[PDB]
Amino acid sequence: SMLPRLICINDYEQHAKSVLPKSIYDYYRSGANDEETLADNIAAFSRWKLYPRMLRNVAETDLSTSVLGQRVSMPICVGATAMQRMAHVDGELATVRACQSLGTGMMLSSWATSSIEEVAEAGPEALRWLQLYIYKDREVTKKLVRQAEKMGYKAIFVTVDTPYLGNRLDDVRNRFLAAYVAKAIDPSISWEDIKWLRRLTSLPIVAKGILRGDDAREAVKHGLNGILVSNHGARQLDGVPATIDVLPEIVEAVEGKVEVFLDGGVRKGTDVLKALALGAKAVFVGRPIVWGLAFQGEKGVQDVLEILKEEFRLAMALSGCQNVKVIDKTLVRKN
Ligand SMILES: NS(=O)(=O)c1ccc(Cc2c(-c3ccc(F)c(-c4ccc(Oc5[nH]nnc5C(=O)O)cc4)c3)nn(-c3nc(C(=O)O)cs3)c2CC2CC2)cc1F
Ligand SMILES: Cc1cc2nc3c(=O)[nH]c(=O)nc-3n(C[C@H](O)[C@H](O)[C@H](O)COP(=O)(O)O)c2cc1C
Repeated sequence: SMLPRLICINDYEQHAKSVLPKSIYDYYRSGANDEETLADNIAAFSRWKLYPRMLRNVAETDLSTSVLGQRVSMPICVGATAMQRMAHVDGELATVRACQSLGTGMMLSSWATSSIEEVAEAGPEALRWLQLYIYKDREVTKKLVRQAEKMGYKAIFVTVDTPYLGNRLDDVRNRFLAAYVAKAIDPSISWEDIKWLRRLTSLPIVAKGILRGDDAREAVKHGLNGILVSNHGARQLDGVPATIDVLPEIVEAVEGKVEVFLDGGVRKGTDVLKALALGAKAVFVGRPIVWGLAFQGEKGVQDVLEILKEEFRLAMALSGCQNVKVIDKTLVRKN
């Protein structure tokens, strides 16, 4: 009952725009270039129509599932978002605490405003994963992985779509990064560097930012454990498809050999249901978490995750799904 009265994820965004400095809100909101993919990440979900089954018995809903062999309370997890401390003083420590309370997983940015150890201490019982860039400096890359293994993180999400930073026009206009990303991130990396990381760690490895069937198959062939279908929140290459539109081609391409996840434009419970109906194991949210932080730190993130949880529960119930095992491709049809 905290004010203003926010009852959906778009209310959290509207609140954030009213309290964040322009250049911070713009950094978090922006897509790349004309933001074609940004609009489509959202619009594409509306074109997938639901076909609810009546009279299935939805008295008891169970949202529980597993990610990479680890139980979660719901198929709705926190994605890596850099610079959470610009949204709230507690930053990633607030986030992990909310994930611990919800029983869901947090993917930590490889350049978070909090250390791998600090986040493990704030959230010792939270399911925690590390998002990894392969830096030009492979010694710091290796150290992050070792620190993740040591601090009880359960997987590496290696981001492969950012050899350079996307062109976000508001960040250029605000004089808000591309030059710094280009100093640290290695744009030379290939499947050879994936072989290296696959040998470096026995943690589960997900390739984050695949949009092609052939690349997904290359990821399976290299012993990777998951695909995160991502266009990096439409902040990298503008004019790529919406993740919900390429998800089915990627699911088909991997023939059940690895878990397939989605991010990009998840705002509502029906977005989660549509993604699972098309074969995603779970979805990740980026921006909604930041809007949560901007509203009220830990409680704001908990609020956003609880809103998505309960929207998802209702969408499951109204569609005749008592649990995620019964969510099938006949629930959806593109229009
Ligand atoms: N609390 S803490 O001590 O752990 C802490 C961690 C991180 C930072 C910030 C940081 C930046 C750093 C700077 C300035 C920045 F502006 C950024 C940055 C912020 C947001 C970005 O946004 C995105 N990344 N991926 N996608 C996006 C997007 O916006 O879509 C990118 C870069 C990073 N680099 N950097 C690197 N150093 C090396 C190297 O060779 O030694 C390799 S990485 C680090 C340390 C990190 C360990 C590696 C400070 C600490 F205090
Ligand atoms: C503000 C912000 C910071 C981000 N930082 C990172 C990052 O550090 N590492 C990474 O792999 N992806 C990063 N991403 C991409 C997200 O992990 C994720 O793909 C995206 O937010 C999903 O789309 P959504 O914002 O529509 O939920 C970032 C995205 C945003 C919006």
